[PDB]
Amino acid sequence: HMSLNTINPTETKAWAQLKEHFAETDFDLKQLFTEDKSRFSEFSIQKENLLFDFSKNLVDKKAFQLLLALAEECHLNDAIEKMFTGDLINQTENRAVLHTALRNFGEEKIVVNGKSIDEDVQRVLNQMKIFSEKIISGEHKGFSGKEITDVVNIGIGGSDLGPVMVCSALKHYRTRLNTHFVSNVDGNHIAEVVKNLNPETTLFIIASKTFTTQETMTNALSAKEWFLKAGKEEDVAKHFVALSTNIEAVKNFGIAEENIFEFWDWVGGRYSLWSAIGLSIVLAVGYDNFEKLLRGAQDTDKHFRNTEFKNNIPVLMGVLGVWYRNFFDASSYAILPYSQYLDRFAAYLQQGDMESNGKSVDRNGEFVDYETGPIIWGEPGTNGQHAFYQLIHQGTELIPADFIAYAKANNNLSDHQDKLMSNFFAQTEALAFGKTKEQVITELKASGKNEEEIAFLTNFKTFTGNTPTNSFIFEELTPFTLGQLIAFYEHKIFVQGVIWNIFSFDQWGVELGKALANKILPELENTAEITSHDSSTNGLINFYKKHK
Ligand SMILES: O=P(O)(O)OC[C@H]1O[C@H](O)[C@H](O)[C@@H](O)[C@@H]1O
Repeated sequence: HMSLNTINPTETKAWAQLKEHFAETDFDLKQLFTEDKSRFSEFSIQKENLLFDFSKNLVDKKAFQLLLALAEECHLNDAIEKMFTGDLINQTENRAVLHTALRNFGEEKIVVNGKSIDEDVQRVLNQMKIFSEKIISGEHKGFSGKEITDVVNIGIGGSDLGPVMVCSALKHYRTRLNTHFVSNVDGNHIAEVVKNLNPETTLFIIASKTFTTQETMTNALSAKEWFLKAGKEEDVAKHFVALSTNIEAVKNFGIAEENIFEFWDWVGGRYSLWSAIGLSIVLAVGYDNFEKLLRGAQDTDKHFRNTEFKNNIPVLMGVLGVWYRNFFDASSYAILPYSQYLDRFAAYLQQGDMESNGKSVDRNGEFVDYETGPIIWGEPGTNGQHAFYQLIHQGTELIPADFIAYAKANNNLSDHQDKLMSNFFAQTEALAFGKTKEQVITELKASGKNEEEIAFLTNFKTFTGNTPTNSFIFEELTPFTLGQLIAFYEHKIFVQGVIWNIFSFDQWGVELGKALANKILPELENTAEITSHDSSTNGLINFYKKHK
């Protein structure tokens, strides 16, 4: 069952010479730079208002061209077109993978089961546009005749993370509407969210692709019950909308068909904010800004699709991460956005990347014996510098990172941006080159320490450097540039998926937790000593019954 080609990466001629080049070459950033005054010019891409500098990576020309060779030898070009043109590359679920079509604005006709999809895509977009104008303008009144003031999106993972992150990121572009985000099945979540809300002016969005997810549906029914303390059941259709592929199950909720915002099974959850799932974003910043978001993604789309690999930003991002993950044995990749607007960006890439490539079986049905998806993590700068950058600078862990920044602040205050930016430049410079023993002894003598102090202290103040980083400079955080930046990583994950020879678009690994939880749920509701599992699950459960 093959669509995408199934070339095992550890078998290519490129992987061989990469294994050989790594084995016989020290990659010392300070060296690579001292040897070559043009290193930055050679190892960066300046696409219009965007600088992607990959020169602080642990690569020389040879490793660089060999990693390009590997993507070519894994037939990456073939894979790109299979995705964009709608081949059923999600083979285990027999699905196409067409989040790119969600933002192509009808410039391409993609056919799925003999059906052009762009009519469908633009219909829902225009549907989100007309709906949202009526909420924002205040033409769409709640049941007592008041304007909606508050929008509560309800969903989990793919139905939560993207709307959260984007709305958080584009807070400068906000409408009048307040947005709120219920996700956890923990009832304290919706309880705290609605606590100061008014059901006369609150609009609920039930985002669930399947519309069967336990967390979402429980939150939906709590939102309904909460709403029904003030409203009538015939009023549900005025305050509840749904974003799903499951129009039948939605309609049973009391949500009107007209307010079902459809998307499709070739839109993965973690790639869905571009679709109907983006509606909370539509209401949060208006549709014009949402189109600007989809346009930024399409520009990355076009760039990834047509640009030769040496100049292809997501391809470089992808092959560089394979380098660190499989050759430098690095288990993690840090995501360090120097902007408080990107406070939920690392969290979003956690699902997009790790749920996509957290696999250990190849497209052939075979267990892999090489590492696949890494651990994605981070916090914004400069905040991270005061949490975990100590470990990056001086721990035992090799942690490659992406440092993401903007030349311009949407809110420019005194010297804030230049100070922010001064850290952005310094931390990748410090991570790359460190500070040597002689550099340390010099600062210590100048500090007036006696040789005994100097002796004891030198190693604790040394930085061996040699942490690799990518640096992104966009000009300004807008919907467009955010659309670019998200789609860069989307295509990073695709690239790495193609090379690693896995399926980036299924998620069979969630099923066992779901099943075991369905067995335990009724067990917690009765009053019996539970003995049906292992001794730990038995103990945890019975302890909970005595203290619930
Ligand atoms: O959108 P839903 O159908 O409610 O699914 C929400 C999430 O749950 C799934 O089990 C997976 O964890 C994600 O791929 C998905 O985004």
